[PDB]
Amino acid sequence: TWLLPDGVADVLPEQAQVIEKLRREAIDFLAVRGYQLVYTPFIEYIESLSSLDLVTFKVIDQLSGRLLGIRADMTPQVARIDAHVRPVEGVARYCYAGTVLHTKPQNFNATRAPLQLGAELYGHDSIEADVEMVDVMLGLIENAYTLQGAHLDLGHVGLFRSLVKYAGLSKNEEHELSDLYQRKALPELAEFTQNMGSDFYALGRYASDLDALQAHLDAEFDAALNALKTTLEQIKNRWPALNVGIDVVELRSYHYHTGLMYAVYAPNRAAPLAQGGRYDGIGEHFGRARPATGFSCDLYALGFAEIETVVAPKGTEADLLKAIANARSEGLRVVQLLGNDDLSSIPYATHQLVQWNIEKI
Amino acid sequence: TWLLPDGVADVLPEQAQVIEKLRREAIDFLAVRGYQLVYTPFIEYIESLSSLDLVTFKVIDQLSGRLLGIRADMTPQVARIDAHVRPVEGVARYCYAGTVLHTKPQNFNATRAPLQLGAELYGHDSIEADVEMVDVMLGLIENAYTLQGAHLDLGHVGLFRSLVKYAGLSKNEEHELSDLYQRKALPELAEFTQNNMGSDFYALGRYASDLDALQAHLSADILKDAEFDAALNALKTTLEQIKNRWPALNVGIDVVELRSYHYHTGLMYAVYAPNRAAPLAQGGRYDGIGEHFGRARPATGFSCDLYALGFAEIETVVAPKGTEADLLKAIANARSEGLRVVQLLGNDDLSSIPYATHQLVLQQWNIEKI
Amino acid sequence: ETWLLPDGVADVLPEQAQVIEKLRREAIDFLAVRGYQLVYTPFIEYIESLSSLDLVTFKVIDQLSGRLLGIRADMTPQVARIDAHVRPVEGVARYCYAGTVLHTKPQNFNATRAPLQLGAELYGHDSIEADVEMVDVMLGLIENAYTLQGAHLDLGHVGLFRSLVKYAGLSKNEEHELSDLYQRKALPELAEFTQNLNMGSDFYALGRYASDLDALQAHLSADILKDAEFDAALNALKTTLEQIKNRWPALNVGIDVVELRSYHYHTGLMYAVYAPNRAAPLAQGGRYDGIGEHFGRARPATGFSCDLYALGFAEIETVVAPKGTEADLLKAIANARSEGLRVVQLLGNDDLSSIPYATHQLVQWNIEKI
Amino acid sequence: ETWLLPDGVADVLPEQAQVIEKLRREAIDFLAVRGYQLVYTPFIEYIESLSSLDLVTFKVIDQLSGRLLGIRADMTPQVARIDAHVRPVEGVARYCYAGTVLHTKPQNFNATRAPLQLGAELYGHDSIEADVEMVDVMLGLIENAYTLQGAHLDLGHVGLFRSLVKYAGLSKNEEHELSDLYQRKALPELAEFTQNLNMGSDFYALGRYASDLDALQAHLSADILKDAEFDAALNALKTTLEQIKNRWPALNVGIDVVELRSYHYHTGLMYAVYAPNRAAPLAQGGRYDGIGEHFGRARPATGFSCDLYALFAEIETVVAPKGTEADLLKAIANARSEGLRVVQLLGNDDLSSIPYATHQLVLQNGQWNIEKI
Amino acid sequence: DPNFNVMGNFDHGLTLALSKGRILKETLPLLATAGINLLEDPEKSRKLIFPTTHKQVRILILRASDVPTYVENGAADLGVAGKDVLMEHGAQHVYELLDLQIAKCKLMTAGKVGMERPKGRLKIATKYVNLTRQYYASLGEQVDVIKLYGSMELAPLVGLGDYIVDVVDTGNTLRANGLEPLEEICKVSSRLIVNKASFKRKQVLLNPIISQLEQAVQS
Amino acid sequence: VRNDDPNFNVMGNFDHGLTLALSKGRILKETLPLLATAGINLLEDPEKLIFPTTHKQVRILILRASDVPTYVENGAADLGVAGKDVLMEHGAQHVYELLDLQIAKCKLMTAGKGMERPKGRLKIATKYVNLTRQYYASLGEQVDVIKLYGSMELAPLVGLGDYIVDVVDTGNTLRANGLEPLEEICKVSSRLIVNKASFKRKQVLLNPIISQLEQAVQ
Ligand code: NA
Ligand code: NA
Ligand code: NA
Ligand code: NA
Repeated sequence: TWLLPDGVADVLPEQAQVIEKLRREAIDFLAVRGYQLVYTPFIEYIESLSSLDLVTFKVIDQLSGRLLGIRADMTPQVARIDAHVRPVEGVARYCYAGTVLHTKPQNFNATRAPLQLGAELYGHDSIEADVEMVDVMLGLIENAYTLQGAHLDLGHVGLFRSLVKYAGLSKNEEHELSDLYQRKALPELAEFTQNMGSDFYALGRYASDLDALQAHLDAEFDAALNALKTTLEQIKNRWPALNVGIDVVELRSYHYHTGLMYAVYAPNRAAPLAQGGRYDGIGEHFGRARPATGFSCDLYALGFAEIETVVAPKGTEADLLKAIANARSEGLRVVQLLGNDDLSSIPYATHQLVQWNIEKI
Repeated sequence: TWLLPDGVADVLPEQAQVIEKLRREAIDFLAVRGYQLVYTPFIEYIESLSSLDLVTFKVIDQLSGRLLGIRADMTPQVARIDAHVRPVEGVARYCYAGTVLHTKPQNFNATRAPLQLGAELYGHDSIEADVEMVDVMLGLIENAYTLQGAHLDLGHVGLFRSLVKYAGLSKNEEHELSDLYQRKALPELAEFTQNNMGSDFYALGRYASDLDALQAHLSADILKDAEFDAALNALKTTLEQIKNRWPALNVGIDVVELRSYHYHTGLMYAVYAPNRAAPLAQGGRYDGIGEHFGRARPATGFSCDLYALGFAEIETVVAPKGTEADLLKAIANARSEGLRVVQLLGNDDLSSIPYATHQLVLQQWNIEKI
Repeated sequence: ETWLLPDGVADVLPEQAQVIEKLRREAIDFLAVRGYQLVYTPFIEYIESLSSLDLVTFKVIDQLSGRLLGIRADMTPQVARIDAHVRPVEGVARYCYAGTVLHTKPQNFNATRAPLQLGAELYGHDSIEADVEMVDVMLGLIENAYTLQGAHLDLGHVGLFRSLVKYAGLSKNEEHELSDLYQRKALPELAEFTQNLNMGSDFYALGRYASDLDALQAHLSADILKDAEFDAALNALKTTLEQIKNRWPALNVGIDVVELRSYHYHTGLMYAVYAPNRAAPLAQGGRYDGIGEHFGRARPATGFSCDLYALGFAEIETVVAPKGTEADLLKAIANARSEGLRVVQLLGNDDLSSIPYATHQLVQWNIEKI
Repeated sequence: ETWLLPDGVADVLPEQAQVIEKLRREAIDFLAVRGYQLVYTPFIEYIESLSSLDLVTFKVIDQLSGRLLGIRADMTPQVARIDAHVRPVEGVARYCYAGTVLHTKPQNFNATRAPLQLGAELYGHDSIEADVEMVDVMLGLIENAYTLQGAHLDLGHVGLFRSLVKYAGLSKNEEHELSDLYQRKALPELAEFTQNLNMGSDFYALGRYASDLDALQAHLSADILKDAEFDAALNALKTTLEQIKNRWPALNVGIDVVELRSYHYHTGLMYAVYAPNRAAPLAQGGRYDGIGEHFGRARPATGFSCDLYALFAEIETVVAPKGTEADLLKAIANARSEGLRVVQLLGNDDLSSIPYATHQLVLQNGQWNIEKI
Repeated sequence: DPNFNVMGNFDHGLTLALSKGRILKETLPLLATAGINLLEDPEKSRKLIFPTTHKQVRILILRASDVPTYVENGAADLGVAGKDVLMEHGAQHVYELLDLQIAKCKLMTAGKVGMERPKGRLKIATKYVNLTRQYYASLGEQVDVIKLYGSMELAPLVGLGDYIVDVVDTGNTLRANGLEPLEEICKVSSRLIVNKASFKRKQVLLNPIISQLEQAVQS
Repeated sequence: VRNDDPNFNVMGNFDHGLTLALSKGRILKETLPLLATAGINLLEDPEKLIFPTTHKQVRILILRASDVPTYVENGAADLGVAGKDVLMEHGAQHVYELLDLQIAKCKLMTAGKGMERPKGRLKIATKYVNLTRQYYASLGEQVDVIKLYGSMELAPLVGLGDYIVDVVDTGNTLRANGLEPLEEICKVSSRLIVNKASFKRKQVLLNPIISQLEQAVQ
């Protein structure tokens, strides 16, 4: 009867203290960089959460008879806010930090209930918005955790998209290619590419190396390439100790991404610490089409010491309450014994109040 | 396509700033009084959330085939933690602050998604645990908001329960009475009590607000009953201590406040405010709340909707684009003091940030109002 | 209240069941001998399959796939799937069905959320004659099951409206808005909407003179009468009206050229049968070419359905014989059962009062009334 | 892939439908004349009503009440409700049903999540004779629908185990643990569990010699044989075994005294019919007194059910030409009257429009006749 | 006759499913006591249905994993499977009549020698997903699992689990790779399982063969 | 880079290097010569748990084939060798399939007993549950499946399936037991799969080794 579902756990006090502190400092790190905190709804009509699938928990709304979902990802929700609810005539920055639910664990995660923290920059077209976001993402990881041994993977979907356009491929061909690239299934890719098929093959074979790629290969393609090269340089400048790599056929959620792709990987981890991208017009479903770029992470991935508790005796004598108040004022956790309870009623006690002074044991 | 469901809203930045600040300060106020923050699961097997409803959203778990619920109330979850997960051999204190979901709005609330903050004290039998909790609840409301014109309603289910026991009423009779009392349907109560010890049952409803008038109309039989008298003393002692600690607070009595009678076992406490049907906060003694999950533990606690204790505009400083050290330095100092600073992007001018309130400008870099 | 059934849901107890079962079998059989082959459709399907043509469908998660299922609300799209994909017969095909469908809320002023839907489907023939058969079958089935005394056949044809939409070059939004106005016959709004609409006086005429072909043709422009497709639709309706009036001389037949129920998937003739003192028709159907295209091949298709409870409780006679296995007794029981009598034997030491609903006794062994 | 049906879910197309429909009607009718009155149970109910006896039940929210519904997985508890509350007949009552039930996952090694459950229920008679009737009805129905050639009847009785649990004074936990061990016939674990258990050698004997009444009675203690309730259960089984063996000499009958499927609501005789090369029985039933007590009055009750699919020739169609000439319609009507499937060509369609046509109505020497091809 | 026809329908007889390898070796002598012997060497043939010295018994040689599947479905009337495999598959649809007392081992937890218990929910690598969950549940505990099929001792060394659940015999493979056996979950041995339908309707044929296997084991 | 020590320590953390997961048996045999061309050799006979190599930043695991995709996608191995059949049945979404090693060639096929086609929904016995469903779906068909792990050829003979889906090489095991291969579903061979994270952050080490394996194959 105590059993929790698979992928669902309590966050008990030791872990909670660490995550809570981490949550606040991340929100605050974003706040002072202009990213305004919002709380998104936990439930929405399914169509609103599905504008970008199996992962979303679904329930019927008794008031409307329509299907709801529990949020699996706040990215489309903030898009709705920027597109419809707060149609700010200019650049806008928001952030969020809250539980999302998945019907089954995603990304080799232990939990069906990750604590998703993220940031969104709307209303600026140029590559510089992406540079800020990458910089913010890195800065937040550095603040929360560490970039020691970390790796930044930069991509750009405009390369593939441009080549699809120039070659005049159909939607079915484009979709089939994107699957092959995302699996980097190079044997199948060879067969599938045998119009401009040798460039499509080159894009997959030499995905990690701009030089080798340019050797083995249009305004829009060149603009995408410049956008990537400029980003690679600026980020390498700002973060000299950070490993940065390239993958021009990183096409995760290709359908709604429109430019630069960025994720941060760490030692001994399959899942990135954080991932984001350019996704112009993400909110067009909801109203106005807005330039948009952003990232998110699981806060548990950037995250358990013991808690110290002071025990004072029962009483309401002024000098005792005064000492308790001063202690609490300094951020100490103080409790008073209840009734005839002795100190053994608080077995996790680390300190005692006994002039009134605090001593260990 | 932008439509949100009824009772569901975004919390946009102006409101979010206020609530977030309120959330942190409340958690911290509880922390230093020994209440350790926990995060409860948003979903659980339905039986775990229902140990005490129509109100709980229900979904199938694809992994088990069992029915889940989304949490409507964290009280039973922390009970599980104390009963099974952390079986601390002694007194334990926890708190929580998170969204709960209701299939329909409860308590004349606007939202199907209230932000429930609460605290739980396990492992102490005596009335003093309840006194602490009442004191903590009041302290938290005072800290978050104000007790000016507030009203504390104190009750105790032991009075009714004791009289049910002494009179030898059946479960059906007890259940029917508890409905009548909770509606204070005094005409029906008159008829229902006409046919054992019925005049005391009627007295309990008629003179619910007045201990003196109640004791005058009660039979000596029931006043002599050990358990009834213990419950009455427990209420009288609490009324005195709380009135002492909070002289500026209005305190009342209602001995037939029997909300969720089935799992409450002692003192009842709630705080009401002007021009509000719903209390700001409500709690009670509920011994053995976690017995479903393992060990039976004395327990008392309260909760509130944090939106009910809660929207000023946000100030933003705009600096120009650049990475010159003296500029970044000034930005960093500003951000260090908790100011919200952004830099212009690309060729954007100041009109790109129309909600800008302040500028960083070279005069040395200074902040001035726009 | 543990016995409580949900609203709109009832047992069909034996008296009613006998009548409906008999009615079910005779209807299936009446269709069978006219070439309509019985199928059982699935009770559950992936939601997309049941929704190819909404709120009415009960929805559940499939644990095996994680995809959303629906309980069937209407078998029409299911048989379309069968004809389109499962049995791609190269030629004309006829099928029928008779089973419960579920609705989240009662539809069509129905008492039940669980109507017994019987229906027939004719696939693979383009010309109007397929519709004439179906109308004839529908009427024949109602006559067989019930009676056409005081019944009224409403004939329509969506091609008239659709043709005029085409000729006038209206947009989809305009077409959709018109179809709502016509379906409500909201003539004041229709007047306003057709003012400053291209060919608007024909659109208005279609609504004002919907019930009268003569009065309609008099008020229609020569432009639209000359249009090949409009005229073909009109001829199709006129020829159907004549043939049906011939075959069923005692039947009241009417016209409504702006009957546009589910306009989006209907493509030709519309047909429904009404009865005295009933808001809902006894049966309704239509031409819906390409209904199954979602599932595979595009097939001409026309069909109807009814709630079998709407065409539908006498007592049951039971013979009681004594306990025993003597050959002459069993013989008499067997002969009785052979003639279709309901015979039971007393159990153990039970007397005849154990069967209080007994109408007859077996007492040579003979049957006599009690 | 828009045509895709979910796993365990299939159309019943015409060839199979004809066979099952015929089978359905004849079964209902066979039951009708034996006093079992057909009812239709609801497809949906409040979950508590369908769960009075599961993971197997599909669950949906009722928008009208806010309560959880289930789709019926088993009609047994529904008819119990009818007998307990809706039709509180003061005496013996007999009902039957035949309809789809849904399971969230296939049960009993079944291909389908949507079996066609046919069943019968006898309420209001305490004695073993009610069970004998039901067994006899079940067998009769299978024989009528299909065949008992090479079939096997397994008879049990939960009263034996229940009586021994009572006499030995076992707790509910011990009783529950034993019932699991017996249902798995996990004899090694059963040995260990019974060793230092009160009256444990009788508990072991019950599992070891489950199939053989003689061998069982030889290994049972005189203590338990003397127990009134144990002996009554044993006599009830012995009398049933004899009567059924008499009535059905061509039927193989076996015993299993630790067949304890759904022990919690079964109270007496257990009965199921098995067939060659099938893991799942063709039909299973039992005594379950007080099954409907959840819904009102406590009623003696016994009954069985089967999947009708467990008990597909081509269809003949006659094609006649288009027309409404009286002599033609007359011939069509006579044919249809005899139960033939007759269609007329539509419009300008020729005979190739009906490729599955087996017969033609054709005018020969001035009369309309049916001929092949 | 080694080419005695035992193909197609065998409802009149018993289909016996044996686990290949060690279990086969130790089972065949027991079966010999019931007058059931192979008439050729399985290891030097490719065919998978074998006749026996008994005309109403034929033998299948399966992977151990398939034995419960075949038995519960009635494709075999009875079979020999490890207690571990049986209980992991689910034992509800067969009868476990005999402990053959062969291939004895223990299902155990195991991890790196002297490793401190990590904080938070444990991750267990195992092929015994269900048995792992039941075991931890009996302790009032709950875990994450990753299903693997082999080389279980590797999982902790490459960070796929904190601990493993696996069968342990000599326990030397563990000691070798810096692991140690921790808790015994249950004792494991090969068992004779019977299809329920077969048991009910083929007593005449089963009862003597089962009795003979029982006698054989007791010695 | 070179290493000749057979007891070279390759235990514990190996984030600086590559963990290579090989399928045991036939795939191992045909893989080891290829790896030799990239300067990666074992220093011991496996048949005699983690193995060092002649390369100090490469260690080898020998796994059951089923575990190879699991290990690779989870990052417990940086790269591995698995059959196309095993990879596609497991799911290939979380790894990169960089090379066809062109070894252990066979075909995934349907198979059955001159058996008459049965009337209802077909029942397929297979270990390749997902690939079976995709194949039948491509024909506009859907089937029941029973998951088995081995002795696939038995299933039709004892009525567990109407047909099977299994890998077929010589197809002699089938002919032996009265079965025949029917339809070819796809061509199967062993493939080099790489963990996505590893590929992105260990290019320096991977790129030359992958190139050398490519050269070796062609
Ligand atoms: Na985002
Ligand atoms: Na609470
Ligand atoms: Na229809
Ligand atoms: Na039944």
